[PDB]
Amino acid sequence: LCPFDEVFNATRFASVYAWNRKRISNCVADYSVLYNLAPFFTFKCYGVSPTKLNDLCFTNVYADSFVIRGDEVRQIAPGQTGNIADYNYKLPDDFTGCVIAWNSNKLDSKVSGNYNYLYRLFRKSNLKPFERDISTEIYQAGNKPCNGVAGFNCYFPLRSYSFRPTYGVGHQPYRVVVLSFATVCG
Amino acid sequence: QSVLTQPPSVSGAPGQRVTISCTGSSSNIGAGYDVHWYQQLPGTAPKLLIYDNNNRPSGVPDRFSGSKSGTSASLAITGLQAEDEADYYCQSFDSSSLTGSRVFGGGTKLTVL
Amino acid sequence: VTLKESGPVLLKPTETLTLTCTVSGFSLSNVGMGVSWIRQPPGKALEWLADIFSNDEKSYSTSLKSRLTISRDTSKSQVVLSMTNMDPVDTATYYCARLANYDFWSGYSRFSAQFDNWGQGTLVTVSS
Ligand SMILES: *[C@@H]1O[C@H](CO)[C@@H](O)[C@H](O)[C@H]1NC(C)=O
Repeated sequence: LCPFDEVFNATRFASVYAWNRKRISNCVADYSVLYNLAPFFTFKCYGVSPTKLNDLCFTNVYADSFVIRGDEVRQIAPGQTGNIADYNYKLPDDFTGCVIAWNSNKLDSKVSGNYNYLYRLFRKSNLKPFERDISTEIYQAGNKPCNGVAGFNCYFPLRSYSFRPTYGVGHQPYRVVVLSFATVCG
Repeated sequence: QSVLTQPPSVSGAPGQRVTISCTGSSSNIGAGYDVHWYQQLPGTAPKLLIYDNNNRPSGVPDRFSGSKSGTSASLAITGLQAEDEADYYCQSFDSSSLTGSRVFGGGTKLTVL
Repeated sequence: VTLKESGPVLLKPTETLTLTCTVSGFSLSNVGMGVSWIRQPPGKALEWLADIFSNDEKSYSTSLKSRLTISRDTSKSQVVLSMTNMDPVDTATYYCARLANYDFWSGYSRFSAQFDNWGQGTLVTVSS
């Protein structure tokens, strides 16, 4: 078929600031069975309809996977603004694919706080659609120059999630898969 | 008491605009969650009126509209007919708990003068 | 889509209530929709009580999580709500609603789901 188990059932997910990008091509994909039988927390399609994705064919498909905050799943959508949309993962206003998310508090959570997932807190400007910033360096606040080390107005642009089982659904980790849309057919 | 708060009652003259407000906490509305509005005519079950921020189901006249701004949401009725005399309930999803919650407004009684 | 609750009942204080909601027009195994319970005291505001979804994922009111219990039976399309240690205050009209997304053509999102279909409600009286 098509390697969707390698995306949705991956043992580990990337952080939102360094989201993965898997190119899907030369496969037959049954979107209908995935939508109908897999119980995700969210399955929203914007430019297409989930129930009729099989009759469509695309030259290439991208699958982006990352882990974000519970109430940050709101801004994985066209036209949304916020921390994630501006600085971590911007989605085009004419996005045509689908956004899939599910709660992963049973895996990405630790009693001592899981710091393995980072998100970009500070940036000079908003992200372009489907672009990422892997390189991390000290951000200048105010007007004073920075020497390359954190200080009074010099911050590490990467802030760590601290997922714990008792944070509640607002702060619990959510694994998000974004599918972007004639070698791929249903 | 309810997490989302609404004015106890609003009034307006026939054919005149009326607005019902709904404000939330840092969670629910303040956390970017959508706001839905329900209309409950006397002696009947509530009816979905505005299923998302400024989204409207089929069969609802275009004189009903909604908006969201920050930690607050509003419902506006352009005209005012006789049948617009029910209770209007604000609703949202509240994420300040382990499994989540769904919070209703206090209910606003609209009277047509 | 039609949701129907069990008939009105009368209970003594500290009794345990069991309410059954029978659904039609949709299957409880559908991933895009769930069933929830909402109660309204006479002349008071609505109050959400419990929640159940296609994969046995269940949510309850924070203040009433200890007393509430919900379950489903896909073999007969029924959802059951149980409340223990009932007080005379808990008298109200109990509604069975469907937590599904309108604009279902665009997919589903459990965060933005709304009670798009409601039952007619049942009246539960707790008194001596
Ligand atoms: C992932 O694993 C689950 C295990 O139950 C399986 O049902 C599913 O088909 C697998 N693939 C995807 C894409 O979920």
